[PDB]
Amino acid sequence: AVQLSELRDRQAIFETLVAKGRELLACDRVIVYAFDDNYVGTVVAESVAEGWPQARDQVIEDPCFREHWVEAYRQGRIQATTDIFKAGLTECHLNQLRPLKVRANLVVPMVIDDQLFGLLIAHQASEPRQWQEIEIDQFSELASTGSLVLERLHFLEQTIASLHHHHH
Ligand SMILES: *[C@H](c1[nH]c(/C=C2\NC(=O)C(CC)=C2C)c(C)c1CCC(=O)O)c1[nH]c(C[C@H]2NC(=O)C(C)=C2[C@@H](*)C)c(C)c1CCC(=O)O
Repeated sequence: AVQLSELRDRQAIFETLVAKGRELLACDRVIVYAFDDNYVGTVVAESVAEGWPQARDQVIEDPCFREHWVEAYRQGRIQATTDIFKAGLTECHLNQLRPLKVRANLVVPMVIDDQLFGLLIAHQASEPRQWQEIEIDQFSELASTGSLVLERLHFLEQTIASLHHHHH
């Protein structure tokens, strides 16, 4: 992004993704997990039910992405875990999730111009949860559609700047 209210319409889109995301799933938390150039994630938007810890504006350094999964998620990999305490996750992984009281999560990728911008992640905090096919599909389409909008909004801004500059 080149700013100048690009970041404005972006945040509005992130907020829509998390709001409609948690509404859809009726889960406890939905966040937008954005990467930097080193693929360190930051929660830039969060919808969370009352009584649960807010994960908003939190920097979480997880190396597994840059080391293993960046390309996979770029290809549209989805990860649905019914119970995080029975998925063979290590303690270091769990310690990131416990303060957020996570019991089950659904991870779908946000791909913008063939780059893994980030992840749309949903949390169930009260108890385990088997995510249904219809839920996974709609949730993935929510993430990818939002990403496509961001993608085409950016090219639109670049086209507008280009056309105005070269105008006779
Ligand atoms: C890979 C991995 N990390 C995450 C991170 C998150 N889950 C969430 O719910 C949230 C929002 C709070 C985040 C962020 C996920 C979902 C995955 C799975 C990717 C996939 O399988 O598609 C991962 N990270 C770790 C942490 C551990 N490994 C380390 O080297 C160090 C250091 C750690 C402690 C910080 C682990 C164990 C995994 C899974 C193993 C792997 O696939 O690499």
